Amino acid sequence: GWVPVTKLGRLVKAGKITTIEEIFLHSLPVKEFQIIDTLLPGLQDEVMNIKPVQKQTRAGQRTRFKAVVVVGDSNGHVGLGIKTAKEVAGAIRAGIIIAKLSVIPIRRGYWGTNLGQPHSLATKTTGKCGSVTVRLIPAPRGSGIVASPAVKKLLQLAGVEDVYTQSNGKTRTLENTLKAAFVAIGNTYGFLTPNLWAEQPLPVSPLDIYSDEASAQ
Amino acid sequence: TDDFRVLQAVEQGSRSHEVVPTPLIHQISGMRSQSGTNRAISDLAKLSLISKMRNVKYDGYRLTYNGIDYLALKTMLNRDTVYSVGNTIGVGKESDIYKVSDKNGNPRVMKIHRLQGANWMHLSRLAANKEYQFMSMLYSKGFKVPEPFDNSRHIVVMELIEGYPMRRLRKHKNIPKLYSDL
Repeated sequence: GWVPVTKLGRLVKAGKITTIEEIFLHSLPVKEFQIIDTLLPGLQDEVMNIKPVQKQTRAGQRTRFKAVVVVGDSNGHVGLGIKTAKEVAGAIRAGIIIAKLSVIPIRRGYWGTNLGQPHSLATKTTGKCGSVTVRLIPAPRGSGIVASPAVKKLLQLAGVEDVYTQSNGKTRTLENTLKAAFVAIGNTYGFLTPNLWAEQPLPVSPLDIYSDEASAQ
Repeated sequence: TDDFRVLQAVEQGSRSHEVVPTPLIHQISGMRSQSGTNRAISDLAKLSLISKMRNVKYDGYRLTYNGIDYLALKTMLNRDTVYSVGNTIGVGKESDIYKVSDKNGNPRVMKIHRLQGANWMHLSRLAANKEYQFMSMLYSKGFKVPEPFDNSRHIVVMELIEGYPMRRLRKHKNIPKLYSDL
């Protein structure tokens, strides 16, 4: 049994929040991966890289392991986590955890018409990390993912079906590339379109409707 | 010739830096493959001619007193000296004295000097050179003294002399001339 320590966490444990769309709606900082695990039960991780790094720690040459892990729904919820640890499997597990924490949604949209489900993205987007820039362009239906297999796998863990990609910079260093692609798919909920010009009233948080609950006793 | 020449090369691969790593003994030798260098260093270490200092992220090779004198023997192969080694007469403080023999068969005296990494070797070298020059000064002035053959960098090889100390000498017949002499 998991006990929370945060009042977001004991809201999530109380069954008072159903989806993460409240948390995504209210820009909340998450600090409990159990929230992500209880709200994304069909969240499927995948390791991207495990690599031994040789440390020099207080006259000791040792071997730790850098694990770059991506978690991701088959719908539009992605997460990236990079972790160095003394063991392989501990680095795997804590990289999974860090990817559970940094889950962001995506806005996958249409190309051209308005039929069925959104398959491609909704606009062009761009992410940068290091010198790696990744540019995402919408694609017609059934065109696959034109991307390098790391980036392609990070997009397959998003439910992005159709996208053209172009990069620039030294894309050899794959963690800069995955971070830049992660920024590019995070910025899709960041570009204001005319179909979202409609003024909306500000809804209240769960922090005050459920303020009498979930307080530290 | 060749193995002694490469051992002279790693002897000359000592007067470059401090405690010498593995790839410098790989490359100063300039030999063909991993075979000759690594199996030579292992033959050194198993005969205690070299030692391993592993200071963090840094392999290095520590020469003890053992794997030097061969080169001196090679240095004395150059200068017509000793072929057979070993008969202990006298273990002194700053030298160990042995009775040896040449290819010619005459017995000689081998004073090895042990006075690490550079300074034991180098101070034995300075001691041997200083004593060789003092012997040269005594023989140049004309003092009756043993004749030096060579000073193989830190091991002095000289002649043997048929003498016995005066504590076991009762007297001679010409005592006042011996007093005038002394």
